[PDB]
Amino acid sequence: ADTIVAVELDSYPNTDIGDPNYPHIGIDIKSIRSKSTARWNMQTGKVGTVHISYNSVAKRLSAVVSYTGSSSTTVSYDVDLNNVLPEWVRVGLSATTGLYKETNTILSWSFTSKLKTANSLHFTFNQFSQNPKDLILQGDATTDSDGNLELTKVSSSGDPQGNSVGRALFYAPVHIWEKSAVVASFDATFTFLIKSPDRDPADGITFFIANPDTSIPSGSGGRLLGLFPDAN
Amino acid sequence: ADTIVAVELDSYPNTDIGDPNYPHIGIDIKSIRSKSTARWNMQTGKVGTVHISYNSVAKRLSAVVSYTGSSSTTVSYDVDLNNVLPEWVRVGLSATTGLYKETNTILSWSFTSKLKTANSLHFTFNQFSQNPKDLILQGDATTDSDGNLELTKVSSSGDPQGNSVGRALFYAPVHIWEKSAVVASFDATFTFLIKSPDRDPADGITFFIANPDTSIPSGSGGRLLGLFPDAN
Amino acid sequence: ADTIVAVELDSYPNTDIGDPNYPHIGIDIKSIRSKSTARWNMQTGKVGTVHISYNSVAKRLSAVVSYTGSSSTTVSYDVDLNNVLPEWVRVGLSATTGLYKETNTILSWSFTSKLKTANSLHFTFNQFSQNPKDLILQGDATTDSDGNLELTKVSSSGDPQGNSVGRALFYAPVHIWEKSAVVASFDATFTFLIKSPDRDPADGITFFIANPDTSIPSGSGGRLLGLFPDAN
Amino acid sequence: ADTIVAVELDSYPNTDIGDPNYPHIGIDIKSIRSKSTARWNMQTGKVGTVHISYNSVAKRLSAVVSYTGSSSTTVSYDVDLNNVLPEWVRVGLSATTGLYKETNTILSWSFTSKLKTANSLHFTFNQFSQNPKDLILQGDATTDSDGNLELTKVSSSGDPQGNSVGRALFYAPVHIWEKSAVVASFDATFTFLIKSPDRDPADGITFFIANPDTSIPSGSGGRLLGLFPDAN
Ligand SMILES: [Ca+2]
Ligand SMILES: [Ca+2]
Ligand SMILES: [Ca+2]
Ligand SMILES: [Ca+2]
Ligand SMILES: [Mn+2]
Ligand SMILES: [Mn+2]
Ligand SMILES: [Mn+2]
Ligand SMILES: [Mn+2]
Repeated sequence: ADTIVAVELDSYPNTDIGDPNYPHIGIDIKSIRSKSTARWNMQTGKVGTVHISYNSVAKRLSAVVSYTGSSSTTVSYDVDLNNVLPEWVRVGLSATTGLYKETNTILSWSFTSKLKTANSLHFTFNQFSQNPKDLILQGDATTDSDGNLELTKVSSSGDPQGNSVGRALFYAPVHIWEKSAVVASFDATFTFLIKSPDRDPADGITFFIANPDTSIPSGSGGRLLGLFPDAN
Repeated sequence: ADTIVAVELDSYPNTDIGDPNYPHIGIDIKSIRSKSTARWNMQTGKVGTVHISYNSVAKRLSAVVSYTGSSSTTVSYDVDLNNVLPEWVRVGLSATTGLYKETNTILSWSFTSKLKTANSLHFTFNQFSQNPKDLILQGDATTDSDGNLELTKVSSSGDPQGNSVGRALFYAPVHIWEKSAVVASFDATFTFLIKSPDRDPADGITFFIANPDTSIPSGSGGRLLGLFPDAN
Repeated sequence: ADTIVAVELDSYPNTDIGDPNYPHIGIDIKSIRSKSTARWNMQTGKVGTVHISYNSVAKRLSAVVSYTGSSSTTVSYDVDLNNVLPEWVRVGLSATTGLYKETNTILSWSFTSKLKTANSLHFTFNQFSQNPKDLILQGDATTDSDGNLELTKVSSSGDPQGNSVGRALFYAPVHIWEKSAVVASFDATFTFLIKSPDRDPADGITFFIANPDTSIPSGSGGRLLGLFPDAN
Repeated sequence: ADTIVAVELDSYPNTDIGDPNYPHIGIDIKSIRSKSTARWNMQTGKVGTVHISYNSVAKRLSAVVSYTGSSSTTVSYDVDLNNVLPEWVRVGLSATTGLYKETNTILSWSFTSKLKTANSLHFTFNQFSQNPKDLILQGDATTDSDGNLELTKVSSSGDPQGNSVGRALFYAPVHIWEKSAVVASFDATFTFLIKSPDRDPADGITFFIANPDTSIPSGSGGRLLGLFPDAN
């Protein structure tokens, strides 16, 4: 299958597949069952920001999610990503809706990769354009007239549709390690707007890192965040 | 055909196609016949650096080439690149050898694009890896065991071959304008090592900007720098 | 006196000192009497953005001012700033009110300087803190509880006071040229919020570059933008 | 006294003050007695590179030192620097010689600080100029005709002098935390050239972070790296 590293913002607790019993952020290493989680005071209708970082000396993947005027949620996991991921990857965003639903609106996304053997890649998208040729849009992901990326289906009136799955991948492969590297790092930031008519919105949004040829696995909708074919 | 904007470092004067009678740098707008040139005191066997910039408010494309301990050469051309190039492009490097020849060794290459509607793309390659998945290598272009990019053919003993043509394009398309942009800019830097057994090395090296689907035109070897199918 | 290069956003036309008869942006080289102006459709109560750039090869200082949903204003002036400014400078923002007045609220400010002999300096302030130790606040300039920089006096109810003058300078000197430079460039961005009770707000806001020891000249209030001791 | 966080490159083992019995790199938190060390295969006469990073979510300060063709040395220490350092700091480099000596030549230094409440500061010095107005040079630190920073005394023939102490601080204070920060990070890189006539060169080189008003403590020469007044 694919090889996935993800930071999930998991709005829907699926205790049946190992979620804790609250919305949470999680570090996912080759499984939906997060290796580390933290409770997330999800706020619908408010714009949130997520920052993710890692460097290969610290071997600590971390993420922080916050909204204006609120406490941040943090999560960290000790991991050498070179033992998990291939040396060339694609970076992406994923989101899913299920029976319950939510918008998974990305307003901005930026990413920096460094590889000192200092090789680097940086992109920053604040306005997504109507046909973004440096993104590979998969499933239901589209950009809208407001210049936002809609990971999952929303109606023209701005209402989220159920059972949607969408991903956006930066077009260029990212070099995250190599045999002569002294140190590799990456940082990602996105802002996101989750709105929902539902008391329990579902399912979540991720930033992820995959084999470059990654595509939405069959059976990966809802709780699997468009990342994993099963909940192992 | 393709649409090309290039900064050439033209080592070989081909007065028959409008070159001035000396090595020169040039700004090429949809033609090998540079819209502006400056005389270049080409130094073989020394590492040189080229910096190219443009922003859409100034509407002035410029370049500077220097070596340590030497005078720099500068060239500028007033041009609104949105009247020349499509809004999505690829950026690349090209080089050619002819009957006379030279290495067209790139040691480092970096590029930054900005589009404020602040969207950006930045890459920097200081060590080119043995299979660079974020470059599209065309013609004879390869990376070598020293972690350099060889635009044109060199033997294992490091001797340049004649009648070579090679290009390297950054894999991701670059968004250089759009209908809602307030200002777009880009900057590129490369370092290069031209060595030659010849008293008149040929042919030259370029940084270029093209339609994303660009490929080496038929008939584009030698003086045409792997950019143009003819010398119109 | 000081040596000043500025981009003015001049809201108040003072035809008596050479202003054109409308709000305008201007490039000021050692004089309030702009070397180049463009008409500015000033919009009070809307957040605007200014981008300024220059590089030493192009020798073209330019600026663009825009608001969301509106046309941008651009201005350019051909100038070699090394013939104007010393090699070490400070960068700053200035603003003034007169009998008529306006807020000169800066919400964000960023600046990048490059000097390839690639030496660089970059700062970005999105939230100004209550005591910003990397700024030299002069005259009435203060930061407020919203994390904005108030160049000129505003009451706690948010009303602009008249006859105010304030400047904010980045604490560290900036190296903009030197004897061995091949190319020097800089870019600045700020966002600003000008609100006014007045049908003709006054006086304006600038980004400026000065001798490092610059201070508000005596007699520099109002139309002189806290930059110049007179209108020569 | 001062408050110091440092990454030391400690060439001289002073087992009497807690050094391990080999050259080593170390993370120093308010004491010369490193909280974490790693053995360093110091190579004199070869240019080395050090990268240091930290972010406040991971709470892990790390460093890596390498030379071309050699193994890197890494060291990490878990620490929340906001519990150690004040919110405003200066960043600097220090080096000392003793009875035994070494050059402490810095060829390049760069630093990036981020504070997302995304405020940032970045500098990069590849060529140090003859009078660097954005550095505060303390003790014997000077820049030389090659455009390098000599932290400790070297003769015009390039021979290191003994019992030297010098530091270079970036002129502007750096904001590393504040009450509303969601995440703060920093990265530093320097390259360095340690040459010595001695079989056991002394004493070492550091990157450090201090209260902004930091100055070379009395009694801080040699093993104390110009950082600490004693070896507690
Ligand atoms: Ca879930
Ligand atoms: Ca030619
Ligand atoms: Ca005026
Ligand atoms: Ca020691
Ligand atoms: Mn989960
Ligand atoms: Mn030519
Ligand atoms: Mn004016
Ligand atoms: Mn030690």
